[PDB]
Amino acid sequence: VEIPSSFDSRKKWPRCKSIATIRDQSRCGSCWAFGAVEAMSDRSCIQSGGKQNVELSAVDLLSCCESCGLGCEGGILGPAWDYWVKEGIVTGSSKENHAGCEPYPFPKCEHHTKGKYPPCGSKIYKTPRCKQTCQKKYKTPYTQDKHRGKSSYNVKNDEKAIQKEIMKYGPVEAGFTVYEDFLNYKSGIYKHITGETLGGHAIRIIGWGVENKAPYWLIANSWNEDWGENGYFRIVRGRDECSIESEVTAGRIN
Ligand SMILES: *C(=N)N(C)N(C)C(=O)[C@H](CC(C)C)NC(=O)NCc1ccccc1
Repeated sequence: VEIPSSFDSRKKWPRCKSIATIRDQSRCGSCWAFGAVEAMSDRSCIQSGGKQNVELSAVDLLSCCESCGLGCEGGILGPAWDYWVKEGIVTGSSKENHAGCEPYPFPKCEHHTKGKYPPCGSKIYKTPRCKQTCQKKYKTPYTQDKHRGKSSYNVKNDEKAIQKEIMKYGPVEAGFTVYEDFLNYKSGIYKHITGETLGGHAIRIIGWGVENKAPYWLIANSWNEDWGENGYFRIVRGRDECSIESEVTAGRIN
C-alpha cells in the first residue's frame, strides 16, 4: 500500500481514547512498561474496531512480569509484549484518576523540565509488589480483568516496514539511546548534538511527518504533558537516529 507523507494515529483512530493520552511514569524507571501498556491499549482498541476501549495498567505489568527485568530499575521490551500475550494485563489509570482495576501508585512529577508538577528529582521508588487485586470499588476480579494479545514481535530496522506496521496495526513501542541533550528538549525535531549517553529510553511511536524537508517520527513520551510538545516529541526519521529504528516491538490481538 502507499505510505503517506504524514500519519498520525490520533487522527486515524480517534475513537480510541488511549491514543492521545499522555501518561507519567513518575519517579520509577518503568518507561519500558509505559510504552508497552500505552501501545497495547491503543492496539486493543484499534484491532477490535473500538470494542475494547481501555487503559491498561502500567503497575500490573511493572510489578508482575518477572522476565521483564528490574522493575522501577529498568526493563526489557520483548518480554513485556510476551507477558501481554501469555498472562495479559488488567486495566488501570493514573494515580490522580484512580480508575480501573490497578491504577498507578505514583504521582506526576517533572522530568528535567519546568512546569506545574513537583520535580521528579533523583530518587527512585521501590518496585511495587505484584498484588493481583483490583481496587475496592472496581467490581471485576483481577484475573477476569485481563486483556491478552495473540502475538508479539520485533519490527525490522527498516523505515518503510515501521511505517507500514504503524499505519496498519497502530502505534508501536520503541527503544532509543538517550544522550544528555535529550533532557533539554523543549520542542522541534530532536537529534543528538551534545552530551554523553544516559543509557536508553522506551517510548511509543504514533506516526510521522515532515517539516521544512526534515522527516521525523512523532512520539509520545511518558513524562507528562508539560514535557516537550504537550508530552510528545519529534526525532529525525530515516537515519536510525539514536537507534530509533532498531528497537521497535509490537504485537496484535488477532
Ligand atoms: C525507563 N524508564 N528506563 C529506566 N529504561 C531506560 C529502561 O527500562 C530500559 C528500556 C530499554 C532502553 C528499552 N532498560 C533498562 O534500563 N534496563 C536496565 C539496565 C540496563 C543496562 C544497565 C543497567 C540497567
